[PDB]
Amino acid sequence: LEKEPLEKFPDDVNPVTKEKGGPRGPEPTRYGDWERKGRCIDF
Amino acid sequence: QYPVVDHEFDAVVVGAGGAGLRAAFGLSEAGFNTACVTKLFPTRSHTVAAQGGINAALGNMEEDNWRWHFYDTVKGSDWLGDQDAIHYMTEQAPAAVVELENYGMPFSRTEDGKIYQRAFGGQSLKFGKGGQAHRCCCVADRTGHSLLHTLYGRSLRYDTSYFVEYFALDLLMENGECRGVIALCIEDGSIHRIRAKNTVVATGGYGRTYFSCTSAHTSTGDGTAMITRAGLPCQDLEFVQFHPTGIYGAGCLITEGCRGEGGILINSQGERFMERYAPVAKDLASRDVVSRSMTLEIREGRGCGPEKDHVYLQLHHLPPEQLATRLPGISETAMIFAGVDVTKEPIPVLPTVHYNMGGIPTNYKGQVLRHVNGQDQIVPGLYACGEAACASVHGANRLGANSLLDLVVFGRACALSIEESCRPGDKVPPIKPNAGEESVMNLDKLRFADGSIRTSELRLSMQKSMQNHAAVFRVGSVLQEGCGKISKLYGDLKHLKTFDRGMVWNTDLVETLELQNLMLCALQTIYGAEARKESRGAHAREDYKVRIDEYDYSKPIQGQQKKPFEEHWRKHTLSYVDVGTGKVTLEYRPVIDKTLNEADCATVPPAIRSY
Ligand SMILES: *Cc1cc2c(cc1C)nc1c(=O)[nH]c(=O)nc-1n2C[C@H](O)[C@H](O)[C@H](O)COP(=O)(O)OP(=O)(O)OC[C@H]1O[C@@H](n2cnc3c(N)ncnc32)[C@H](O)[C@@H]1O
Ligand code: NA
Ligand code: NA
Repeated sequence: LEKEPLEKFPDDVNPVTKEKGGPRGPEPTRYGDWERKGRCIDF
Repeated sequence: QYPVVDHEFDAVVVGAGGAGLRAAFGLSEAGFNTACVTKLFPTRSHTVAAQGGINAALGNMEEDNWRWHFYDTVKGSDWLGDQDAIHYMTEQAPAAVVELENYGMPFSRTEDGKIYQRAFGGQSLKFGKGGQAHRCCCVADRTGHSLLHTLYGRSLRYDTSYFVEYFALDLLMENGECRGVIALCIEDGSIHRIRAKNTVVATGGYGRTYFSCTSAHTSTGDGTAMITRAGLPCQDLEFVQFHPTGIYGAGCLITEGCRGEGGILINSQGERFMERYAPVAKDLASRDVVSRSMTLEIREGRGCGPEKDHVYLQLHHLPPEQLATRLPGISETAMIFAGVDVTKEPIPVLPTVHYNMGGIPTNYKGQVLRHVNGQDQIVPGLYACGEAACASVHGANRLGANSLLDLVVFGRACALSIEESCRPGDKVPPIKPNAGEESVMNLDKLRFADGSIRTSELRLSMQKSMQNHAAVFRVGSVLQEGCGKISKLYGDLKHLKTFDRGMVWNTDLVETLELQNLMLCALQTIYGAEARKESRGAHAREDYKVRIDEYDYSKPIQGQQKKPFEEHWRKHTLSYVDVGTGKVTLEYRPVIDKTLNEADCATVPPAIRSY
């Protein structure tokens, strides 16, 4: 994640969900597929 | 004459992706002297790109039940999935994920210390009636990378023998049993006969039969092709899963969120064409509808670009702040993969292959099948797993996050089957002194080929033909035209020209072998699609729009005449090729409806497809 990196969380703990060691930045499944930086990884 | 080196192992695994590594690790951990033959370095296998999820009914976020995952997978398969293999996979998934965690894969965790799980892939609770399930597990943003490093790393202490940058050419078959594999050492050009009592084919997919796919150029169906060259059937090769919006020239898919955030699809006339095909839902229509609509735009002459072969996804009307905050990273992705500035220009996109449901037919134990006089039979000594196989857990349509799962479950199954039937050090069957000679003859013919057609030109012609005749839009006349074209291109293999005659790192030669393999996969895909006169899962025909089962499952079964096997389509396609002539032969075998234990997991009868 060079120019537009996904937000890394303190202690790798998502402050909203408390997930530890999971996906950074916005929730990858929020549009129904699995997105990273606008790429669809899986669906 | 070529330097020919013979090796002897207990087992040989062809492939070092998630499936092959799971099998090789399992065999080595159990004490089998195991070779793993891989054309790529293990951690460069396509599995490394699988950043997302793996499904397992752990029940950490709510009550779950693996039988509900079974149901979702059967329904998703559109009743072409074999319910015994689906039972096996879904019942094993919770244990498989916990095993991987124990081996060192750091699955993300809830506050309470359980593996965190997400809703994904339309999965449900309570046999479709319980709302959304949350059973999709992951590691940070790198699940597949973590899987490969975990299994590859753990195998090293058990002394798995890796043959890296070796290209498997053919199976060593003798009297209907597999006795190993013959392979090319790509670095030095030598030929290696790797004898073993059991062989596992885990070579991945064949997406590169098409013009746009999500895999790298090395996903060329090589294991499929080895099976075809042995006279063994491939299965369900017409069932290819597409996504509507892959970046033209790259194959990188972009999220439906681009349209959810307000992006729109445009054709060469500047029109928002989804308003025509889906007046209500527009660009947020279903993926199947968007894929079909984009394909018709291109077919009917409204494609964009010099070759009118894609359409546009427009985002530059959205305020840049929204793009940056709602779709962080899309600018970087569009620049990297398309050289496009999304604030100024649209992203060129077209439907793109993502997954191959079809492949080498197996039973639920990973044993490869032949089909003789209407009877399934295992091929002694031969196994397959992962995307190269067709167990078939996915039937006519793979569910999201089930593809990483199949790798670990069926790679493990192959190892377990071998362990249950054999012991380390069992006598390795011998091979005839000239075993493999036809593979060497073919290699030599390509190495000194001096025809008139470049490998890359023939490959591109095949890929374009598959994209234009055998992709999302399927109708008889077009499929029949495509069949003729692929058959003509198969004949053109005899006119190839190669440039490199050397023995050191002759990748020109490897690319030509891969083209031969791709062409065998393409032939079987398109002829199977032409023959299958129905719509099921990923195979949608304009001229046969209905799923054709042994009954009309939209109506009560009482009083219907059940259709003879030969009069319905709820059956697997088996394809064969006479490699010398290109002649394709199709046969069919029943779908397995029985589970492994009906009291534990009931067969799910076919039901109408819900949209
Ligand atoms: C393409 C893709 C797929 C994918 C994904 C993202 C992308 C970009 N994300 C996924 C996800 O988040 N969750 C999921 O459940 N699935 C996802 N997928 C699908 C999944 O990743 C793939 O289906 C899966 O990884 C396939 O694994 P498999 O082990 O079957 O295959 P592979 O990783 O491609 O490895 C193939 C190996 O075979 C060797 N090989 C191939 N041909 C030869 C020859 N001729 N000789 C020797 N070795 C050969 C390759 O070297 C490789 O090691
Ligand atoms: Na593999
Ligand atoms: Na497959």
